[PDB]
Amino acid sequence: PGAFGDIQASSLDATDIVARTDIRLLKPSVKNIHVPYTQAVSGYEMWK
Amino acid sequence: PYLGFCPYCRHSAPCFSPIKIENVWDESDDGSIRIQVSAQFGYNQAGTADVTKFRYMSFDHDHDIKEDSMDKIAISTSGPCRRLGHKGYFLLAQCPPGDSVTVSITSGASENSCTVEKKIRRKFVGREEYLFPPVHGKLVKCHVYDHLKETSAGYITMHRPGPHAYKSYLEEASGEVYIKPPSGKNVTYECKCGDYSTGIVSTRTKMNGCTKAKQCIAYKSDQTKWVFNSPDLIRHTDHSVQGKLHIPFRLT
Amino acid sequence: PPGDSVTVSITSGASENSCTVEKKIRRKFVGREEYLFPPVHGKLVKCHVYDH
Amino acid sequence: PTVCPVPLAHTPTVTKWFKGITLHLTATRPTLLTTRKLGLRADATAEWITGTTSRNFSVGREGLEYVWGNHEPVRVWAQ
Amino acid sequence: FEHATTVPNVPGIPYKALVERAGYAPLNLEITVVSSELTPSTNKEYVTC
Amino acid sequence: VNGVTPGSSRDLKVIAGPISAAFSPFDHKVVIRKGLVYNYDFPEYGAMK
Amino acid sequence: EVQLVESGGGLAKPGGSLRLSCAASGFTFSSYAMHWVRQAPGKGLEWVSVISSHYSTYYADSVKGRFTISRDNSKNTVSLQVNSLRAEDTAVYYCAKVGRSGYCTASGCNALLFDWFDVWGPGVLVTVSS
Amino acid sequence: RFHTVIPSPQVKCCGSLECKASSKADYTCRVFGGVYPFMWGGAQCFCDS
Amino acid sequence: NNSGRPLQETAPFGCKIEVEPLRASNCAYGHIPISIDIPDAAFVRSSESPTILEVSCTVADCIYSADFGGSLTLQYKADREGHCPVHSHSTTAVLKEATTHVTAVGSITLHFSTSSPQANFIVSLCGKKTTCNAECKPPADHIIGEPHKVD
Amino acid sequence: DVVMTQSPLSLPVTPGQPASISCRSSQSLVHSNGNTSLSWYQQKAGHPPRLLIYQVSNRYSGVPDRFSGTGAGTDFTLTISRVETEDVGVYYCGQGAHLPPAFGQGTKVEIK
Repeated sequence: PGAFGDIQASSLDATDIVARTDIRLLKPSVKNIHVPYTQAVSGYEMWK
Repeated sequence: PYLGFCPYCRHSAPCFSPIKIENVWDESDDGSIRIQVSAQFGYNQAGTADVTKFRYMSFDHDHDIKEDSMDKIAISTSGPCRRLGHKGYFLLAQCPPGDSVTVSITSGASENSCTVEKKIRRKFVGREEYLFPPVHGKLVKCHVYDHLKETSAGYITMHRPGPHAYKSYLEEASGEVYIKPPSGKNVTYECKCGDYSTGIVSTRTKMNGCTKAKQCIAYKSDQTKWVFNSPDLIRHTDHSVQGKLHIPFRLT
Repeated sequence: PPGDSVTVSITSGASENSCTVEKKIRRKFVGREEYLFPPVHGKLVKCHVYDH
Repeated sequence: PTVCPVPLAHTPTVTKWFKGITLHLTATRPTLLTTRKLGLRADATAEWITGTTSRNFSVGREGLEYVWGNHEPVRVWAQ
Repeated sequence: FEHATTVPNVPGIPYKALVERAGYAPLNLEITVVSSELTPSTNKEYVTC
Repeated sequence: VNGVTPGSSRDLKVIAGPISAAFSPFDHKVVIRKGLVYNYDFPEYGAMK
Repeated sequence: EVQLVESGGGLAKPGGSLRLSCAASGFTFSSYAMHWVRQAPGKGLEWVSVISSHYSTYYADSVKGRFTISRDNSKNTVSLQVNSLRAEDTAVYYCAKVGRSGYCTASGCNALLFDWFDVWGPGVLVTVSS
Repeated sequence: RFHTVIPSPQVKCCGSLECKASSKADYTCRVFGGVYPFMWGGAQCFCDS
Repeated sequence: NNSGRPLQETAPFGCKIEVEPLRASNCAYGHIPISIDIPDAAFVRSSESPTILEVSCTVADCIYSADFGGSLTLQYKADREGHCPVHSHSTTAVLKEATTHVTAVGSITLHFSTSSPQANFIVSLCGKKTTCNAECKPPADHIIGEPHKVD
Repeated sequence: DVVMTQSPLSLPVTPGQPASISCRSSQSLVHSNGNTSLSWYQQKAGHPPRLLIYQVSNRYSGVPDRFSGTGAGTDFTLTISRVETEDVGVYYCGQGAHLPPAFGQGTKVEIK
């Protein structure tokens, strides 16, 4: 995660996308419905 | 036309608007910006194409689909943004540099806005900075979002809307829970008030064993529409892919 | 919004009367991390705001 | 006085070695990391970081304490 | 009976000992410093703002 | 923990201390601001600068 | 008091049609699956059909393509339209309410599949003859 | 750049749910207990616990 | 502007500063000489504690870490079923259990934490002693988020 | 389809003495909850059937205590501890855990 090639696939249209981005969901805290989560930056952008 | 939970409404607080942004793209070399809100654009009340107006979600317990015109939507990041195009779910506009993007509808004195953070930076193409494309210069390869409405950068998946509860449907009287569906709409209801119970009522109906209004839920079965896979809706039981719509303004 | 001076203006039609005074108003925040806006999800911490 | 909502930064990744840590940090915005030793000498340091980076910190037997953004303090003790 | 020892000032840690009287059965004795509070006496000089 | 004051629980009497090594994180004079504490050598009362 | 009245039966010709109605009272009508059962003279009963509180309709194999169960929750009734009548359709038809419509487990709470019929109407006679 | 798609959430708000296994890129799922979530009425559930 | 970092991050010994009243909480430093007048009724006449006829100690795999990284087993023959108190008589090894139910015959497994590479200490059960002898390996991990229970 | 069989088809009885009706299913009738969907009904001449037992052991309200239900798996029994004159009629076991619901052919109970 957080580095180049963090997400990979054989092709743009290939459906076998594999990624390891260190996404972890967080327990909801606010009364209202929503999904909290945290994640590493896109390592593609980091390389860019 | 779903309504969802914008992090920044008009005043200070997160709240529910029909024009929440959820995601933004800013990769076009011209700085053209493509926005997706829960609202629609270029369609009339039944959904048929009509450029001058748009339809969106209602702020009422009947929660039908309401409408307005293009002349009262505005886009602004640091200063006002010039709209370039619109296609159903999607917008595209030129914006000055800034740290966040704001979509605002001004239905007279009814102002409803959503703002979302995005560090839009003035970008350029070539080996030198420049404020504007000069009149004279070399012609080089670039990529700009195609202003044409009928292009396609991809597709997005839509599903049947899930349950959408309300409280005007419910009521507490003499320690008994009643339902009050609006006129002529078969409204499905359920709860355990003790043992579990479910059905559909089209008229004011009483419930047995139900001591508190918070114990039950009622909502109309609106399966005649498709909604985006938004993260601020409780989906239907069967979340099968049921529609795809094109992502306009392909980065050509 | 953040700025270097504050301006009050009355627009009595074309009768424009304004006063401007310097004040380095800086976008401030609370906590141990800067942020543009109060996020939807996060910890609930002590603050002091002017009562509306 | 009242309450405010404040973000929680990305939880860092601990990469470890003989008497010490290497915290891998990601923060889109200036966020404050503050650490201090748990012995006689605090040797506390505080600094604001942006982007993504990594910081090596020596941990003694007495231990080390670190606070990342608004997350609660975290304690450690070397072997 | 009286028993004396010297625990380490570390909050929350158990410290165990076995008090052994002359003929009676040995008795366990465990101590945790659940909390500590080092408070001095202070006087208010003034306020400023 | 002074070697004098006893703690009591209904049958148990105990006496603690004094500390092996005295310590205080606070210097002689401190400043309080919204729960934050600083070891600042503030000027004495009446000695405004 | 919980009550079911049946109506609409009588004499009929084979190949004909008739609509039966069952009006219910004394309970939350919308909250339960309604059943039509049958017993012709001298035989045991015979389950015919059910309509769920979600308007989900199930039928016995012998009644496919001819019997249609429907319901209106507003006026608290369940009806059975019968088409292509024949001789062995002659029977007393009973409108039946389950004492319980489903149960709840840790995976959720479920629909029509029941444990017992608590209420039966007096039943209405249909006689198909030439 | 990955686009992080978050499907619409689900509540079995007095039963029990389990996180199944999918084949999506970097798929992640988790279960939470007492939430009692509000969307636009102020309640989307019975059995707040 | 130039206040600097307040004491909530600067005070050594990792102890938390709190106001109204000003104080430092949970501050680990030094040692407390503590003396307790135990009530006599707490004790029990040794004629009632279950006199173990024999005990043999066998140290299992042990690792000298901050946590209870070691374990052992005591094979015991006793005369009566009771509640023997167990203790370690070394300053470099501390048990996890304090008292264990004891039968006429059996074996009890115990957990302990030590700082020495060699575990050659003394254990008492209902008073009587036994030497536990073994080698404790270096810790596999470089940490635990838990203070060293032994110096 | 679940086949339900009752025995005996005819059960002459005497007031004051016990009697029993036996019931067999072709399949198990346990739910995911563990509750078993077998129910015993009595039908009098000219009257709709009236539930006696549900959830094989549980007695319905107002039913006399002399009625009882036992069994497991596919084998079940309804026991009258002390037959009365009003107890004559046709007794049926039925199930609801499988679609379509299936009922036993019924046993006629009459005074010897």
